[PDB]
Amino acid sequence: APVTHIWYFKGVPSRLGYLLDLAPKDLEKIIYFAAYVITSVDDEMRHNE
Amino acid sequence: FSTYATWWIRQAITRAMADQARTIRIPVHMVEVINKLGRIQRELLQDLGREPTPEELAKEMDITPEKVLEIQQYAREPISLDQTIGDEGDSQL
Amino acid sequence: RRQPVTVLLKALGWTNEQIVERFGFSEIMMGTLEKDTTSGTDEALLDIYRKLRPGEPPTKESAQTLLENLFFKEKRYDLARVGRYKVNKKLGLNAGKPITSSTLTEEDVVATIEYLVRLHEGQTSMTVPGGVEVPVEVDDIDHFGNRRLRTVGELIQNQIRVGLSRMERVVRERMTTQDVEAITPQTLINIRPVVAAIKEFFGTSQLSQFMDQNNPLSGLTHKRRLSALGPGGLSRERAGLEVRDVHPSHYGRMCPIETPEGPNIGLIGSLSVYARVNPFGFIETPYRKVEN
Amino acid sequence: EALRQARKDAELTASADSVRAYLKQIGKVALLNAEEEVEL
Amino acid sequence: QDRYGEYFTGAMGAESIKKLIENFDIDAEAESLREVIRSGKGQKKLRALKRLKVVAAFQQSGNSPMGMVLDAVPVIPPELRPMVQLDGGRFATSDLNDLYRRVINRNNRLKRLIDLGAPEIIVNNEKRMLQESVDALFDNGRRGRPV
Amino acid sequence: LHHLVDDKIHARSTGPYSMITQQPLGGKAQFGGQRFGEMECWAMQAYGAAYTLQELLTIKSDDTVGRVKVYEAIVKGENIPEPGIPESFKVLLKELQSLCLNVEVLSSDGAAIEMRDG
Amino acid sequence: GSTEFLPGSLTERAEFEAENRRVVAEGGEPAAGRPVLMGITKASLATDS
DNA sequence: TCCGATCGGTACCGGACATGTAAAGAGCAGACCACCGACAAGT
DNA sequence: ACTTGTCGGTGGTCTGCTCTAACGTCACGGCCAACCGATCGGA
Repeated sequence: APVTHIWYFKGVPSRLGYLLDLAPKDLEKIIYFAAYVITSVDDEMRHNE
Repeated sequence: FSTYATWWIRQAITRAMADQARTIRIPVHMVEVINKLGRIQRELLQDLGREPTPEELAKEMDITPEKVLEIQQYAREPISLDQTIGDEGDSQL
Repeated sequence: RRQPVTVLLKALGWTNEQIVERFGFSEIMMGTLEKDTTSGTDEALLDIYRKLRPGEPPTKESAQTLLENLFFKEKRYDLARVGRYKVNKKLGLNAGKPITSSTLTEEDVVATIEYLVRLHEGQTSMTVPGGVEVPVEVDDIDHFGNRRLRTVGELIQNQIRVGLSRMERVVRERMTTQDVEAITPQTLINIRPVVAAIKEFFGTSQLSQFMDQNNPLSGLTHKRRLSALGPGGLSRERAGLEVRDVHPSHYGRMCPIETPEGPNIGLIGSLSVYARVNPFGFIETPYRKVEN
Repeated sequence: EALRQARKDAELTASADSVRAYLKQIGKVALLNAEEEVEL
Repeated sequence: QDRYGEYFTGAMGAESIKKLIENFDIDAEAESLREVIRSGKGQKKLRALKRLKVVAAFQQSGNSPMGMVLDAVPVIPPELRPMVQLDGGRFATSDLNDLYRRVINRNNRLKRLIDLGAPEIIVNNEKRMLQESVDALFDNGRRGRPV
Repeated sequence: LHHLVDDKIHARSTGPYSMITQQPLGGKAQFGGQRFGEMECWAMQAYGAAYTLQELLTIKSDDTVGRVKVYEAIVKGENIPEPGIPESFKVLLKELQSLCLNVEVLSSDGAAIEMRDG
Repeated sequence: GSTEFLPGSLTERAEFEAENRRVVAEGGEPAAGRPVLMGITKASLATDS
């Protein structure tokens, strides 16, 4: 299973957080299996049905 | 379910701890012998009142008085090269 | 994190009327009580439980049991005989009674809060209800009345206590697995942890050192040495220019001359010639009483 | 009321320690008394 | 997931971060950050500055952000983590062997759990343990308690 | 006092070395060498003595081939050969690569120089 | 402006002036900078190696 | 604007070293080794 | 006639895999305790 590099997540400032515009708490919740994140959503299908 | 489950859970935990707990792996059939020797040593220590010599362990474990030395020498765990030697934090083994 | 002390007082079973009638001599306590924004007792107890143990679903009895375990039980809190004596002397509580209990009590907490508020106001005296009047003043942590001495016996006793705790854990583990009517004292007691702890202390602890044997004076001074370093003590790096000083309370108890001149200056010393040791671990010195 | 909101906030806490998170997850589900095991 | 199943996709763990990076567009994000910094002001401008710093750092070089998520863990040569036999028969270790052993044990257990078909709770716990083991290998103490 | 020269005097030309980084040991009880720390390096740099510093760092501590070549040259009477690459730098490069860092030495052309000489 | 320097960053005066000279000729609007006093630690950590 | 919290740093040489526990037990099978038969074909 | 390679067997030890049916169901052992300046994420 893929594993993130500790240097680029738990750093001050966090580089993954800056790249993805995510707060460090959100990253810690996601990558340590505490919260789900929507990777993508089909907006075209939702707007039709 | 709490009886069969208990049996299987205990077996799995014990077998895994026999395998994945030593830097130098020892087979389960010898980990059992080491544990038995330790238990017999504890019982002899309680009974005699002094530290039991290899002679007593040989009689109470129905093995040769030489295999006990090999068993005790297989139980050594390697030390770490990164442990501090002095009082401050500038020296290592 | 910080929480107003009124929440803690209400969680201890007190009400608004109790706080008003108890701390009615002050102003900061009233201001804190007006800004508590928490009424009743259950709400404050739930807030304390949420702050102390996040992530655990709270119930009614769990918070009370947690508070009792934290402060008012012998299992996980132990103000030792030294600590009990110091608290009694400082707050003027239980004057005369023998030192039997060794745990904190609500009376001690309320006395501490009252002492703090009266010290902040500026009063130089305070009498706890059902207590003896004591002066109100700040404490110097470097005073020799606030620094005690753990001798060899106390360190060995602590190691024996650790070993006995491990042995008790093993005994409790073995009690529920063996069959009743066949359990005997010798089939439950594993003596190995106790002797292991003693050996670990004598062979690993920083306070157990090789004897100096250059000359008789080396050994004599080695046995009379007071060290501030070790388990539960300071470190040679995390110690500023405050503890490495000759306090005026060292007269007749600690020598101001004999100390290492390297990086351990002031952290190691020697007993004076006439100095003794109290049963509580404090250092006593003799004086001749004069009259008229 | 306040108790339900406190419970909901407690269940949504981060709980950075892994052991605590696993204990919460296993405590989410209930047990089986005598008969549900046979059905399963 | 039950009701509106075929309308979105959600993930959990480092795979989610990998997919987000795959769908990430460096050029558009950098252009938006530049527009914000040349138009906006206040506390937004400082965050735009820092984000633009990182995004332009990734854009200038020929590398890709995908290197922040690992699919393989390199292993140092044995002579830099020696297993030597001290005189008297006692051995010695370099404290890296233990970390590598933990990583390998958790990876093998994860492989077995995935092959068996264990419930998602056990698999998620094993993946979290593998992540923690790799983090302890690279930097022991940054997150959580030291091993 | 218990500070006698008999317990203080120590000298070495060649002796035991370490394992990970092929540097001489330390201490009189192990026939070790004297540390040439960072302050001494600053003093040498201020003096302008480039060759003394280079030989001290390379052919007296880490250059595995250089040490034996220097000893042979001294014994046979030839000139001291040129220094090589210290082993500590290669150890550092391996430790950096083990952290998923792509450290590579580039020549003038722009290619990569392999460190697997031998 | 039309330089490759990221805004808010600290750049050498020589490089900044050279870039401005290269931009004003056969280019567009140059960048504007303001002198910065830096501590010893920050200046030593801001090196090019 | 104030606000807690994490994270970085703190001179040099000389010397000095190695851990303390285990709830077990059985039945079955493959592998390698130390001892041996035949047996015709090759020496 | 003696040797020699392929065939087949008995017995022994080291190593690994599988199984055992009353009922049993949500971890600890423990500090931290300097003290400075810088800085990002909150309020």
